[PDB]
Amino acid sequence: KFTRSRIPEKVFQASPEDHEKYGGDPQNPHKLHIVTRIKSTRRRPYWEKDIIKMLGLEKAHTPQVHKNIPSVNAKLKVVKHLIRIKPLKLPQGLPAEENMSNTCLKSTGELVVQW
Amino acid sequence: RRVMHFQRQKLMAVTEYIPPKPAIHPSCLP
Amino acid sequence: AGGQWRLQQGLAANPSGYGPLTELPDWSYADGRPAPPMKGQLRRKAERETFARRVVLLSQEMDAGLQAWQLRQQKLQEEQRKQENA
Amino acid sequence: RRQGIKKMEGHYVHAGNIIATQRHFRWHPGAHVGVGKNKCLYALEEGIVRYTKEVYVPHPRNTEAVDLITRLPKGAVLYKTFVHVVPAKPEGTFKLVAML
Amino acid sequence: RFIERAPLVPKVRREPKNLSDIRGPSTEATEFTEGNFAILALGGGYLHWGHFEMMRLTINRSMDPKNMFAIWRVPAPFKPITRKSVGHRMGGGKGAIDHYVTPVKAGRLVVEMGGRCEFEEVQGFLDQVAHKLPFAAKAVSRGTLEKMRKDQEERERNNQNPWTFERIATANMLGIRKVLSPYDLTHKGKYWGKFYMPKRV
RNA sequence: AUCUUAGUUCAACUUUAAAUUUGCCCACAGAACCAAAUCCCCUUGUAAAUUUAACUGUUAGUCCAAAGAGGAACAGCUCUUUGG
RNA sequence: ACCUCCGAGGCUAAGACUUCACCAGUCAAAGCGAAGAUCCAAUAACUUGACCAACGGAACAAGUUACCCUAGGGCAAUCCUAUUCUAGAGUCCAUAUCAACAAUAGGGUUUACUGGAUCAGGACAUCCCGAUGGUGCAGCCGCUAUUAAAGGUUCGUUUGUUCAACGAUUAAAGUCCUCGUGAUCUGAGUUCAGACCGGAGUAAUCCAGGUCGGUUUCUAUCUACUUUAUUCCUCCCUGUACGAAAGGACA
Ligand SMILES: [Mg+2]
Ligand SMILES: [Mg+2]
Ligand SMILES: [Mg+2]
Ligand SMILES: [Mg+2]
Ligand SMILES: [Mg+2]
Ligand SMILES: [Zn+2]
Repeated sequence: KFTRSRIPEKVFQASPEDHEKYGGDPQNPHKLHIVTRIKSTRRRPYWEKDIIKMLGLEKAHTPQVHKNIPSVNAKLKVVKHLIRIKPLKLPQGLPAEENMSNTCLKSTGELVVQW
Repeated sequence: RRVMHFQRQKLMAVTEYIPPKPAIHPSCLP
Repeated sequence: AGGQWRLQQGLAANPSGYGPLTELPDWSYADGRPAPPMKGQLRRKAERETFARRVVLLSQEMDAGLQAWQLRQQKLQEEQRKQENA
Repeated sequence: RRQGIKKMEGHYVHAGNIIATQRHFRWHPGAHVGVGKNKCLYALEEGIVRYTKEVYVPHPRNTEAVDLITRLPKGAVLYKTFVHVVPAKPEGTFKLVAML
Repeated sequence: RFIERAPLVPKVRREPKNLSDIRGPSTEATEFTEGNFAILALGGGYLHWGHFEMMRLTINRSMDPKNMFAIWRVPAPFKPITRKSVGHRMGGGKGAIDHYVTPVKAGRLVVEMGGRCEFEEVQGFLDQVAHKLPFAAKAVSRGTLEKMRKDQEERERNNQNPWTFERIATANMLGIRKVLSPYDLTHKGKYWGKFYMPKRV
């Protein structure tokens, strides 16, 4: 029959060849995921429609932020083929109570202040 | 030798074996 | 249509995304005083503001969770020393 | 027919609630888990259900089991599953009734 | 080891049409047993008694017991076939019983030839008889088998294609397992239905 | 279930109004002697779920992927199941 | 599942389970005492039974409608054929012929526990005519094989699941698709009321039987359309070549 898929953990094991291929690092991982939907929930089982409805990814591309904790990754490992995950980058730090209304997210995934 | 669903066809096409090109052609070099 | 190139150069894929075209004020008065901003700009400022507030809130919660774990490890690893006396 | 578990591990089961309905003895009764004539397992004492693996020592009064254990090598043992209910509340408390 | 059209002791219970015993990689009786030439089945098919008899008659014509011999690996036909003879429409009760049949899977040896013989007599007659069998097959020797298998391993290893069926299937990459079967996870995209594509790594 | 399968009643699903607080997803643990997965919950992402009052309407659908049983492993074949 | 294999007809009380409804059904701590439905009839009663086995059950009802009427619905296991190994034969030899099994191909098998007239369009898997190869035809004709669809492809006796047989011919009396063609015409049917014979039945009536008889009407609105030489025989050439004698050619 057709059933949920339990992905073996072996795939989610970055190698020494993958690390220098994307801008990441084993130690000191990244706080937040910026996730976008690039595929339709239609034509896919209901246990993916519901997940997408839960992560706030209902609309199309429209990026949305989530924690990088396993409780959410378990959800993103089910919808990993209908989304693009990039790591949010903060090369100027979290904004203060000033500069909340003057932020901007660039296509490279960096949140910055005053454009 | 029945036909395959189309998406299985695309999967079979994209994953098709690609052989490593030899460094030199044997005809013009041992 | 060069969305691939635009994203390869840190620009928005869609020239109507974020850029000088879409967010600078489309007009001013003749004298020089600026114009009441456009609805689209207000809505984009609001949504970016909400995005930033969510970012700071989630990051704060995760850091506070790490600190709470540190505290619990202290008060369970060290309070066992109080049973190592007398 | 529905001969299967009806309260799974880590469930709060009150007195008399059926833990498991079975045909053969798949799950043997344990602490505070009683059996009926139809081999249903029910919770004698209010608490939390757990499942464990233990050693099996049948009644000598029974015959189909007392002899098979007699056919086993040195150092052998029949392990089997059990379902217990760790009770939650205490039996009772003492309260002031009269100050005389 | 001579066989008969139907088993002398047929199964009393009318077994259903079990077809999952042919659409996979042969696991039992894959390797030689003190032989030099044999037939390897590149597909998976049912052999009736007629196929077995024709195989035996064709091999017998090039036998000299003092030099070479051939022994059969396949068992006797032991699977019922339900008649439902002509004159009926669909449905209305299970039919009668026809002669029993034997299964064979891909990468299986039907009959192994042993002895110190010449390497071209096989290309003389066993090529013909392999072309005769109801499924894809070939006449193979020890050296040729080793060559083919090691080259298959090399192709699976020295593949410059970043993606293979393993990775895309196991990880459920493009929601792909919606259009595959669980057996695909273990067949590795090489046994579509009852066939066997060898050129896929 | 029905002198019943050209229909009805009950359930399941749907709708409205109202009350309340947990509902869904879910790792670790756990479910027998004789492969896909399933069940169950702490957290987590969410905002829904249960209960009550009141009605109607639909019900034994087609195709595709998959696992089975019947007709070959076919007859574009009857049926069950997971999904679309 | 009319898929796969077999049998049966002490009382009180927290909590729960269930045959996907309900109705039924099931387990049970403690406590007290002893060790297949409803309705009906007989009943003081304590309660009680058969049928309801079509086993969610009309209290009691069968066979049949060819005289019927109304409301409605309507990529073949077993196989046929050709190409592949020649392997078996053929007075020697597989290839001059069959060519067994199998394999690769294109095609169907529904019953038991629709022709004829009229006009015909089309394919070639060619019956004739045409061109060519081999031959074991030493030669016309024969045999097979390639190519060829411009043309042609008869008349009758008996009979109508539609074929088959038979007579005379012919250069030939081809295999199929479009009953091809019934608002062009006709016949048989199979299924219209009449009647008879045979089979089944208590009877009505049935019968995938055999006979005789028996009514389908149309003024053309729209499309479309209404002026695109073959064969045979006779004779010269004669009985040369071919031919082992014998027979007997092309152009
Ligand atoms: Mg839970
Ligand atoms: Mg029930
Ligand atoms: Mg008691
Ligand atoms: Mg009834
Ligand atoms: Mg009933
Ligand atoms: Zn060269």
